Amino acid sequence: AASGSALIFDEEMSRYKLLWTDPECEIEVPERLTVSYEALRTHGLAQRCKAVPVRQATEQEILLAHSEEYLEAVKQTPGMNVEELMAFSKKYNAVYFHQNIYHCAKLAAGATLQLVDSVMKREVRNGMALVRPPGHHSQRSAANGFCVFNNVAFAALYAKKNYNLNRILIVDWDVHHGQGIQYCFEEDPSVLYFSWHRYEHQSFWPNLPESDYSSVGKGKGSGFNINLPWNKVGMTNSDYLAAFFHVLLPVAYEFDPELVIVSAGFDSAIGDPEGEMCALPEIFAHLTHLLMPLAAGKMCVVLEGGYNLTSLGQSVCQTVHSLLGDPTPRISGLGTACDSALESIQNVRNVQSSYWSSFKHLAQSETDIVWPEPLKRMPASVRTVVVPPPGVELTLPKNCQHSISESTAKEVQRIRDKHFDLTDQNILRSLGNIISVLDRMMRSDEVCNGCVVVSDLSVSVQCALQHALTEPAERVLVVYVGDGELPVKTNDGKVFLVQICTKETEDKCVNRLTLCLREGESLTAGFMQALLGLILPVAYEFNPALVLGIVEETLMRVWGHMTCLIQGLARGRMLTLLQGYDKDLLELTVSALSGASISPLGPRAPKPEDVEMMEKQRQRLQERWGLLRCTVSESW
Ligand SMILES: CN(CCCCC(=O)NO)CC(=O)Nc1ccccc1
Ligand SMILES: [K+]
Ligand SMILES: [K+]
Ligand code: NA
Ligand SMILES: [Zn+2]
Repeated sequence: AASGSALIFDEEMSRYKLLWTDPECEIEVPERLTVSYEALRTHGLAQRCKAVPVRQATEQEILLAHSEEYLEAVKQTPGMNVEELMAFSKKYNAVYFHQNIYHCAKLAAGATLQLVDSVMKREVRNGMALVRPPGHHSQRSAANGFCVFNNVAFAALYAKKNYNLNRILIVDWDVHHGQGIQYCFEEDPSVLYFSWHRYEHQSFWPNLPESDYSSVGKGKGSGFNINLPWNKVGMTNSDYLAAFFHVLLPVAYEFDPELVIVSAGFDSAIGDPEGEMCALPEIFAHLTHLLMPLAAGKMCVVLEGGYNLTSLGQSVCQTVHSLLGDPTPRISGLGTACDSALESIQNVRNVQSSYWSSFKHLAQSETDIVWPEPLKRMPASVRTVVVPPPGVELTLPKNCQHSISESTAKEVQRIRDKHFDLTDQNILRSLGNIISVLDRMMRSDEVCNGCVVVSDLSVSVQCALQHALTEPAERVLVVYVGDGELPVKTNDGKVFLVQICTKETEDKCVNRLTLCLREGESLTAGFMQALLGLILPVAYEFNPALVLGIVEETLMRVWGHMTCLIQGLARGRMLTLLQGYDKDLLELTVSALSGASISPLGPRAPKPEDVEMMEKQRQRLQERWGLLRCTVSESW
């Protein structure tokens, strides 16, 4: 399977710039590229990427998305002097031309196609192209908003033609609406376009009625265009994550794309003079991470906008970190989206309810700026430690490793004499393994997570949790697949328990989420719905310092997706206890913990009984855990 991350960049794309006075355009500078690449080099990230050369897009490739008339007109601009270039730029809205911009536009487009080929040929797992000019505003026959050719539309049209793909997801998290992309795939159900964007009730550029939530696509493409307008500035991490948990991800995982292309504009980050949003650069680590389980990780990130040279460098690094599989930074202070965002979210969910399973239950009655600089992100020496039963020798990925010191063994004796009387010398071993793994996970950046196979749940769970709480881990999220009660107390604020069980048990307080899922062929859709719409919002707001997974011995081809997505919490520090040996479940768990590619789910819809149970959970929990909200609260 594929390894590595491509970084596609060329200094030539910084060799065009604005040549006359224009306050509309003067923010789009060559230094955006140089500052972004230099930030990647300073933090050692560029050196870990496969450098893939830029190339020119050919004429035939440009004609995939643009008209011969527009290409011919642009092809004349290298021969133009300044007067002529200004007169040519004035034919379009918010865009400037330069003797070298046609050359650079073919390089920006060619670089994107290079990234698509490297990913689709399995030469790398994923990658990023740092390109100028940006593309998502350009149209069949027009330059627009600093864009000459539509780099990302190219990429999806090219991937359709040369790899025969049927489903491509485009995620445009730039702060501006990519109307060029929307127009290009308006009638095409093979390409799902999602865009969030500053809108302010159509008063923000480009001021288009069709940038509103009601544009769902046309014809056979209805439902495959999703616009989420931001009608106030100052949107926060909570707003962005609410958008992902309650709009984008439910749709994306049901769509099941074969390739993901990101229109990655970082003018949606704090400090940007165009976006005026308040999301931290660290949010882009999670926006990347939450999409990586799609399409077996095949993700092409393509630079669009981003104008504060400082938030720009930091957000680029946070994205590349996540592409390389580095641990995600903890996001603190999360809660409800603001009222304006919740209104946008609820409106798009309602209009989209005719088209998407996750929303379908809504249709019927049944129903000078400063911020803290980001902390260093370090890949662990060994990422995953594994402790299979005694004498079970398995083949581990190159970043995994097998499992007891004198200190540790003394601790198990101390613990045994006080609380357990237990003498099963192999349980005593597993308790020594839990403590040894937890110590490596929490003490240093040497190990990031681990899996231990165990026999007795009660003593194992109690030692794992109680030893984590005194590391100290101020907060521990427990995720338990099985029935019965655990030795886990959620009375203080230090533990949240997610339990996936078979018998409907009354959940009584708000530090527990109990999911009784009706057994059947519907189970995979229901679990994914619960994961994106309930489990992830609560976990992210809780912000644990450790995740503890627990599976009792008494099917779940969802485990790999959960293990991957749940590593967005606690800097990826997850300990999984598997009760009993299962070769396949242990291989799957270790593979996902180690950062390997997740195999797609393919195909659908879940039981109304399960949707009703999940929404009852949301109603029961969203007053305490506001990130669960996907409607505006009713005021007294
Ligand atoms: C920035 N332009 C076009 C946006 C495309 C950039 C992007 O990132 N697209 O993805 C709008 C504008 O009119 N700005 C403006 C005008 C006068 C004084 C100050 C600012
Ligand atoms: K956008
Ligand atoms: K579409
Ligand atoms: Na103009
Ligand atoms: Zn933008």
